[PDB]
Amino acid sequence: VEPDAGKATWVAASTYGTDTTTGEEVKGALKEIHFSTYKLAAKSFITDET
Amino acid sequence: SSESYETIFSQRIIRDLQKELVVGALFEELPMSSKILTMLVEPDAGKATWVAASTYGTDTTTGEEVKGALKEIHFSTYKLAAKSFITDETEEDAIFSLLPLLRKRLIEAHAVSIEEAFMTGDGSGKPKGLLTLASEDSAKVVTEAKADGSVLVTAKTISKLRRKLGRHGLKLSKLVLIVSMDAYYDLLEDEEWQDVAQVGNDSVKLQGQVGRIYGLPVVVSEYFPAKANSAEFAVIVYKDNFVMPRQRAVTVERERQAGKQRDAYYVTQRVNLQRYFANGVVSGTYAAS
Amino acid sequence: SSESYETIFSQRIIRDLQKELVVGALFEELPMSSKILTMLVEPDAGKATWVAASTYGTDTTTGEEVKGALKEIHFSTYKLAAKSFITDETEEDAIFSLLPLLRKRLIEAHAVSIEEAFMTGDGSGKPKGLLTLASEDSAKVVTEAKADGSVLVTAKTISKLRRKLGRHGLKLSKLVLIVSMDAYYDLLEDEEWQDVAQVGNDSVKLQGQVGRIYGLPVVVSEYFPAKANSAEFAVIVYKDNFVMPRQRAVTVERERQAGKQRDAYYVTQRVNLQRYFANGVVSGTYAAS
Amino acid sequence: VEPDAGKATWVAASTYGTDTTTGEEVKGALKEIHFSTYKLAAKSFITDET
Repeated sequence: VEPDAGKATWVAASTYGTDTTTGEEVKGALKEIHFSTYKLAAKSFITDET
Repeated sequence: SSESYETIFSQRIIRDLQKELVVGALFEELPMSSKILTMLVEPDAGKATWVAASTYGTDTTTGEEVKGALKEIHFSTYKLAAKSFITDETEEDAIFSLLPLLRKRLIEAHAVSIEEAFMTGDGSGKPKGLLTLASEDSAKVVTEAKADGSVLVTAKTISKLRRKLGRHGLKLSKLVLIVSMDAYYDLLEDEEWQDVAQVGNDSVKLQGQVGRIYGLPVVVSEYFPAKANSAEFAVIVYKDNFVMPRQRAVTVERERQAGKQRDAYYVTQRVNLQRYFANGVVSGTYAAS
Repeated sequence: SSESYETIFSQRIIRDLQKELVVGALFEELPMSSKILTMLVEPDAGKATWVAASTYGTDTTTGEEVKGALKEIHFSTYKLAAKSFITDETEEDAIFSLLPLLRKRLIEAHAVSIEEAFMTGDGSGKPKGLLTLASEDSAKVVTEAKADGSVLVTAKTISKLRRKLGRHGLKLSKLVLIVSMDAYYDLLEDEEWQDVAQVGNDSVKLQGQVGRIYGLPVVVSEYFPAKANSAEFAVIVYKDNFVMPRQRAVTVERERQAGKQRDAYYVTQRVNLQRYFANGVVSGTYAAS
Repeated sequence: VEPDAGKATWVAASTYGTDTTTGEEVKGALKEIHFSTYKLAAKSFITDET
């Protein structure tokens, strides 16, 4: 996606709704936005045969 | 393929289910269906409904008499779209449970943008906004609290403008009040503080909003610009003033292409929220001056 | 269609929820079957109705004794109606939701002016008006206040008048108070609290009204004409002094014309304000003279 | 509507996508057009049931 950065949302549609400034305008954007993990992890050393 | 028509009733229904910001995001809602709901009516302004009608009756001043009325009581709408796709192009190596992972955030962006357009706003494309309303209402007579620092965090402000709108409407149903966080701490957990906002439920009892100042629940919601000058109040009765001609049941416009490394799910909303009468809201005031 | 018996119901239930204006009237609303109701009894404005009837049967003073109270106990209510009319042309658009959201205001402003009449009205077209009936009992006896130049009476007058219908009003069950909002600002937010004014919530207990002296719930405003020469107080035992005969359960008729494409409804009401005996409210003055 | 002036009744549709001078056009005009009608009084009666 584009970030939640810079907007300012619509002119709600008619003639030339802020048609001189601006457009897009800053960032914005498209980061892009990739994620995964670290397979996070735990372990418990104790005495287990007894 | 998804993202065209498979989860929509989903989004409208959860948007019903968090249309839920107790600040303006519920009001006097008209689930509308006309484009412009227009009428030319003359409500509670002028009459003198019945009067004795038997002897003399309306013969000198003034005829109309004053307002009136007319507006006309048009009710258009405002187009509250969003427009955030993601690229479904190669982001598709079996995801699909991203459809139960992606969404949600987007109507959150909707409703926050919706409220901040709602309380301050111009009528151009939004409705005209409620904090800006009090500005064009000048409902905002200063001073009553001294401008960030040694602020007389009282309620005689409140009482004065309370009967002033009780000159307008009546008293204590609802009468409401939206505050700042500066007014949140400035009239929560000060001393007295005030009339009543200790406790801050304040019972809770009623249908629901935090605080109750003789019937005035306390809305922070944090859109007042601080800097000593704004209101830090919103003295209005809700149940007089302003309705919501709320228009459309939302369809997303999950449009496919939009190609070359992208897709297109524009989203939507259409409501309107409209002044019912004359001057029925006050605020602050408290300003820098 | 609409403008029909189908929509008087959401036009008549407004009476049920807003006969409930706690601003000027509370009585035993008599449910009326006939119309010109009347009893012929002489109420107990002299009785004394046994010594036992004993070895003596009260033969000397007096012979009736005094009045009486043969008025005789008449009743004759009053038609009360605004003319209602909607845009009886434009909507063939089946809005309907409309006339809900359009009015509930006609019963209301109807009731607003109705209570302007109730507090203040010379008896015809209206029934009884309070300050007009107060304008015969010398309720506005001279004087108590000092003509809008720092007026000083606390509940001092209230103690005096409290004695003055400490006469056959007992105290504080019911016996209530209306003041003015000018009186709400010259006395509420005084320091007094003279037994109470401030804060007068004072729990908030059962139904009650805004502010309180001595237990008495308190209304203000408007329909009290200010101008220093007034009752800026209104004290009475409601229970003894005055009652509501109310006859006409609500009819509005949604016959059509009324030409020029805007048709005719009428918010008909026959209720009545009536009492019994003699002087039952003393209140003001409080003069400008 | 896209207004009378401002149009640009022709755009080139073979050359550049409105850049230099300029493609908007100039001023004006503007009024939010809307068409709700009015009634006119003329309703009459004459020497009627004669």
